[PDB]
Amino acid sequence: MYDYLFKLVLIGDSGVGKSNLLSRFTKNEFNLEEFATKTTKVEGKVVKAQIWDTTSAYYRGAVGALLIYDVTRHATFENAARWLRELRGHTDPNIVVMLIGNKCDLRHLVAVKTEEAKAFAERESLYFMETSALDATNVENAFTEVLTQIHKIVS
Ligand SMILES: Nc1nc2c(ncn2[C@@H]2O[C@H](COP(=O)(O)OP(=O)(O)O)[C@@H](O)[C@H]2O)c(=O)[nH]1
Ligand SMILES: [Mg+2]
Repeated sequence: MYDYLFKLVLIGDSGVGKSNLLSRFTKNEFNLEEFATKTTKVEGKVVKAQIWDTTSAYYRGAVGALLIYDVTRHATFENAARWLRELRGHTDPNIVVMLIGNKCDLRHLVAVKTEEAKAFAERESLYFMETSALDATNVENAFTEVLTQIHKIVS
């Protein structure tokens, strides 16, 4: 069956691409108009990720999280702070967190610049990569580095 059942959660404001980050990783499908499962071999061991996407029951058990904002809407990145506050009051301290700037294929509507976000993420000690669920930029290995950082910690 599997070796680990890693629970991940997805948080972000309305319409930053959470649902499509989930369907792009789990199903390779992107919808131009809740918990998903994938199983992958992280460092030999089979891992079955249960990936939640929108309250105690939401967070509890989560070994990992992806804080997602929308590159073209600066207000959704400002709210990464209130989100990080809610996350940390509900999960184990040593949860793997990755700041995610999605819709990075809208290169000319970027309202949140990378070094801005790389600065906040290093202050709050997060991992960070910009993604596109539309054309699958960095979707896969983002999830596989969250799940690989978690496997690092549990051994
Ligand atoms: N350009 C672009 N648009 C995206 C991307 N991901 C999601 N969207 C758009 O965001 C809208 C809804 O995103 P959704 O995943 O439902 O938002 P959620 O509420 O955060 O889950 C859809 O019309 C998508 O076209 C992306 O990677 N690139
Ligand atoms: Mg959603």
